[PDB]
Amino acid sequence: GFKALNLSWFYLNQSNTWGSLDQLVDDQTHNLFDQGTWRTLLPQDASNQATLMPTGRYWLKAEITHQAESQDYPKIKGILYNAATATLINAELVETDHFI
Amino acid sequence: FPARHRDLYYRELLGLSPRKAQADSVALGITLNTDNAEYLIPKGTLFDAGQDSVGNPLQYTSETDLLANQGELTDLRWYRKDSWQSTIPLSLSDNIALP
Amino acid sequence: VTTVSVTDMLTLPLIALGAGASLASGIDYLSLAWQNDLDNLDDFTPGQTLQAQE
Amino acid sequence: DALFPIVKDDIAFETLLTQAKTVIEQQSGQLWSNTEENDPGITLLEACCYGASDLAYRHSLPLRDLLTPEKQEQTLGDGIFPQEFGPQQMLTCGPITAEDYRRALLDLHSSDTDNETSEDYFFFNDVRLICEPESERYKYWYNKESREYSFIQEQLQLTLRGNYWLYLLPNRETEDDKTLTQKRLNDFLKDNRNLGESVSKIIWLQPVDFLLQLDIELDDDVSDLADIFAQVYMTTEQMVLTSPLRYSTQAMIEQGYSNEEIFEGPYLHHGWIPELSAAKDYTKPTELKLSHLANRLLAIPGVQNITRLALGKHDENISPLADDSWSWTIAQGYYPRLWGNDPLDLISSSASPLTITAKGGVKITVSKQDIENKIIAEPLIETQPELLNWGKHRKVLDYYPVSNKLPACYGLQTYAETQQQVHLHQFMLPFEQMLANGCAELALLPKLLAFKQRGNTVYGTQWPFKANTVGQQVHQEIMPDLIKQLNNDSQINSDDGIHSQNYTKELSILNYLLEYFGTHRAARPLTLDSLDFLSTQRGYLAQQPELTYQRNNIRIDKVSALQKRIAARLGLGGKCFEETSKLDELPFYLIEHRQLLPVKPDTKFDKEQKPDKLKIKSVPNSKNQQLIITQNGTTGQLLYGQVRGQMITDITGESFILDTRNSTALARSLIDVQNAYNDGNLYWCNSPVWMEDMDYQLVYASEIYQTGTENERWITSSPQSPFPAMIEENDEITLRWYFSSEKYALADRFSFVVSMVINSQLVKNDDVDPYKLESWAKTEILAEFPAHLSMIIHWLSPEDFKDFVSTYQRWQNNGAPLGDEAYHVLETL
Amino acid sequence: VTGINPDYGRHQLQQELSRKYMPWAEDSAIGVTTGNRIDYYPLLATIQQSPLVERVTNLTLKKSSQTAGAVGDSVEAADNEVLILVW
Amino acid sequence: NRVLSWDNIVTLLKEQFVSLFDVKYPSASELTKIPAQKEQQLIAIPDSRYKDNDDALRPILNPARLAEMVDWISQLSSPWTTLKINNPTYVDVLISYQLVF
Repeated sequence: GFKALNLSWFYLNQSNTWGSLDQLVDDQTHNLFDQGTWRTLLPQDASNQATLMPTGRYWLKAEITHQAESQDYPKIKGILYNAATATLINAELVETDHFI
Repeated sequence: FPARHRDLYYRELLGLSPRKAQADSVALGITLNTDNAEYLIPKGTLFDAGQDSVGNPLQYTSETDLLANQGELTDLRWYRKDSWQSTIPLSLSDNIALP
Repeated sequence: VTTVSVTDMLTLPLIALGAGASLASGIDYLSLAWQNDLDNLDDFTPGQTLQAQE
Repeated sequence: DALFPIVKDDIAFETLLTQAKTVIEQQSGQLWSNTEENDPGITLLEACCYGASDLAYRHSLPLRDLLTPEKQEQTLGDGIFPQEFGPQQMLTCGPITAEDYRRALLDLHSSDTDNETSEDYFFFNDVRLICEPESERYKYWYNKESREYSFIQEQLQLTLRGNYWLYLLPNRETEDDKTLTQKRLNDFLKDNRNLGESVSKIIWLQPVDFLLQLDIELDDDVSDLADIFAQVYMTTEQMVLTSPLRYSTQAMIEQGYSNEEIFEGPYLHHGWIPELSAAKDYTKPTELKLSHLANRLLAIPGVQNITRLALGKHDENISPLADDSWSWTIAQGYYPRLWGNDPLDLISSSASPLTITAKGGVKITVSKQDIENKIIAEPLIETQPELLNWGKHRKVLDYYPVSNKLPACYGLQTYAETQQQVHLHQFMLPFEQMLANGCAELALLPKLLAFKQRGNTVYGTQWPFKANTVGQQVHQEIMPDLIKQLNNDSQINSDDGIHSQNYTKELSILNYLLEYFGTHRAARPLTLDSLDFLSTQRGYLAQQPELTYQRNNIRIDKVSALQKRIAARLGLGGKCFEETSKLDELPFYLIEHRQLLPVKPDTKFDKEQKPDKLKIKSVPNSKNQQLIITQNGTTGQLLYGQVRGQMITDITGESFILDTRNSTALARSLIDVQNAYNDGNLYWCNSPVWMEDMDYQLVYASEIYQTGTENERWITSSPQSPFPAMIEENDEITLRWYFSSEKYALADRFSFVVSMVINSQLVKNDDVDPYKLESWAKTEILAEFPAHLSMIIHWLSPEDFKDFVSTYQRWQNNGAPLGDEAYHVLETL
Repeated sequence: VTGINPDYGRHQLQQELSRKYMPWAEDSAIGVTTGNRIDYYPLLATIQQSPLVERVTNLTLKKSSQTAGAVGDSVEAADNEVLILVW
Repeated sequence: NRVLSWDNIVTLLKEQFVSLFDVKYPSASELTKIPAQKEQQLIAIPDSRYKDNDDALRPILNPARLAEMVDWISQLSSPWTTLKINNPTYVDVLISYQLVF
């Protein structure tokens, strides 16, 4: 990332609308600014049958205030589902080339 | 003596020492077996990364509890300002994958 | 631990032999010098006393 | 730190003898085959083998002991390394950043020096250093036609860059009496001035009483009453006027810090300050937030509940914040003071704004003395320089000749009378010399690796034999020649002059030692003096702690660290590396341009005024005199350095003193001004014009240079006409002469500019191209030069350079005052 | 605290306060006052103890029928009443 | 750990930031400029691995990255200095040679 975007999160509900999701977002990426975790709780009224988007999949929508410079947007290279973070243990017993 | 003289100055008088190694971090995705609707992976779970060149095993410790499920991210699309143009960089129902 | 008195025209190997006679394992001239904190192998004067440990 | 436990088997006599016999076998196995105890060759070798083992044993002693010289040499207050090389001077640095000035100023203590009162306290609770605001920038005007400079407003605007405004937030004891605080602050500001910068204004924040209304309910089982009052007051006072948190070095170590970051920033004598509170802006009204006071008060053991937290009677300087129930705005230039002049008296009073209630309806009153007793005093931290104390000096230098270990049958114990005995003594002598030199070499170790006060010798040598000995008598006639050779092979400089190989060795040792501090030796001189070059390098290494700690500091009548670094890098002018070098005629000098400017004065005194009292006094033990002028209604309105060309020196009371030393005209017309005072027609005011434009004298060059046409003449620099420092080709000139185009006058010449006056005798050589050489020197110097500075090169002939040196030295001796010497210095540039 | 979305911060604060002042709701694991009184300043200290909260600028408590109280006004309950926080 | 000279800026910047290949500062000809300089201008040549563009021969850093470098380095400088770090201006140098292989 290069800048912190202005994001608003929405989810597709059974009423074929976009319900607000910002109250349940645990953003560790600092508004799409750097790599990190991202966790939410799916609301009970989320729908995979609504006609706003292709059916069979629950949908989340993020609204971003437009940035004039096209190079300010981040360069996404992959999203991991069911993701966790792990850290090495007993680092003092590991060879140096592993860290290099 | 020239080598022992400098070592005495840096380490004993100035009290400086070499820095220690820094532990690295990884991001792990978990897929659950088909018979579990939800699973809880507690903080501190150990994962195996094999061994280094000299054979010492490599282990990693989870940092946060994970409540995994059977879902999977499949689609990613957006539209932008110009009118407006839309695109679908990623989709699993179709055979379009992220570069 | 044994104690020896230094006399005239004595050398460090000679002191070790005299001091190390009573000791079970004897003593070498380098070890004797180190135990007495001698500045060199001739750093003693007549009338001085030296000590030798095991 | 001793090699003996590691190498005690390789030093033994038997191990070395085995190696020696191996060489004899390999080289002379067919001629020397008998190598048993009886062979006379082996006995001589065995004795030398014992000496070799003895020499090796000396090297295996503890490292700290071998680095300790004799008792009569060990300098007081030092150790293995001198005191100035400790962590408190080698890892820290002088105040450079605005935050560094915060740390250095907050460290001032009432007990730092000799004191008038026995109260221990820190002068300031908080300080803030900012650049001079754009609105109040140091402005002065140049007259397009009159060709002069004035502070009163086609005139053009000029600005001087570099000026600090110092806001001070005093402590409670400091506000009681400021005379001691002011005196110490001036001394600190004088010795901690950066190049091209100064403090143009000192502002003291005024206190505003902050009467906080507080209602606290206690638990029913409270044991101590006075203790809770002390906790409440201490918590509340810290919440309003949070003091810096200091730690000792051991405490910082226990907190997990490393020596890299403990000794970071300026060196503080009374504790380290890792984290400071957020720097406030004192040019606009500030904020005071007390919402968290509820959290801290309820955390006190014995406090149950808080029922009211509000502000009592406040004047207009305190106003409530917008929509914030527990925040207030403090007017600019003011700080909140809790519960007036005497807090503890107010709490113990019947009208106390703080109300403590226990058991629902029982009021608690505690006398002032009880609260004073329960308030503890923070202990005074004092960090001393770290040292590696002296070890035990060991008589390594002592040598015992190895021929004395041979049996008596060899004839070396009695005085030599036959040819055979003398020949044996002469055969052994070179081997005794080699062993003795090794002993002397190890004894020279503290001097070889010394950071400072290095010697003249690079190799250890000594005469093996003492007086009244058998060996001395045999070599009696040869001793002067051998000793002369020993001195020749060891000393850097001798009667014959420079020893080239020894000179090269000394440079390598200096370069190796310089690499400790991230620098390196300068290139070998090509047209300079070898002895002078060595002085630069040794002085460069010896003053490393001071040079980099004061990397940007400049003081009057002291050679700046910038000048020393330039000299060391070019390897020129070693006379500047010793203190009090006021008579050594340094090859070049550095001048700070800002020092030749007056302080901006008050606008009230622009118009003329009549003094209300005037007297003349003669200084004792000198021919000079001081002119004392007294005018009423001028307290805090006149400044030192206020400026024909007369500067105010003292501001004692309502009287300011001028000095006859800075102005010859005053020393001449002292009677006339006295007469003018007698008839009451002597007027003084701010100088309408303080310094004029520069016009050069017309001096014609010699006829040999006059190779031009009828309209071409050559103008040479003269002692009465300095060479122009900004001359450019095709520039219009007007005849004394000056530049018709005045754009040179519009260019700023005083903001972060340094003048380097250099003797021109250095480049006087047949094979030296001055312009190519000058370009190379600038390239070499540029790497270590300050980023925000510019330098001007002035080439001076060997004649007028002496006049500049005499004038500049006298000007700095007097205290760098504006006057005849200062204005002469300005003209020369 | 800077970097935290206000809606997320408010949602988490509701859960923390509900746990503190309605102990019976969350599997009754913490011994807390039996819904007797709600003191103004202890409640203010509780809010500011959350890691997501930097500073409280305003606080107001209003009962079901009575008018909103002033700064520093606690809330009582009748002998048959149990107070419940609502948003 | 403080900035006063050009070498101090280059040494500290390269230590802190791994995306820098080299940092350039003005030549010695500009240290004699009488009108002085309000801004101290450096040139940062970044490593091609960390470039924000497509051309490997002419790496360019994002202005956000340069802003962070200026902010970090200004915290260890005198308050009366203004250090600016800018992308280099690449100039082609045509090289033509006649050869015998």
